[PDB]
Parts: sequence; C-alpha cells; structure tokens
Amino acid sequence: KELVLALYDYQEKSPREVTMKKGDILTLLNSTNKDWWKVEVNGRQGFVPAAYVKKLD
Repeated sequence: KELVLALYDYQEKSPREVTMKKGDILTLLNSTNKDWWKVEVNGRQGFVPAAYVKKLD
C-alpha cells in the first residue's frame, strides 16, 4: 500500500508488534485501526502505534 515515515523509534512490546527506528520508511499494510497500524520494516510485519508514523501519500 502506501509508505509511512517513522517519526520516533519504537521497540516491540507484544508478539503482534514490530520494531522501527525514527526516519524508517515503512510499507503500510493495514490502517483500519485508529491506534495501531500494521507495517512492514526489514522483513517483519506487525503493529506499531499509528501516532508514531506518518503517511506519505
């Protein structure tokens, strides 16, 4: 889907989550949830907080 810019670093804290670093360009897999968005970063998909990423449309 779209691409999102990681605005902060975020280390996963749950098994469905994924870790990212600030500046990371991630692929937006699912944005139906207002709080968690499923993204793809270096081979891993999973959720991160929606407020920590930004859409590049």
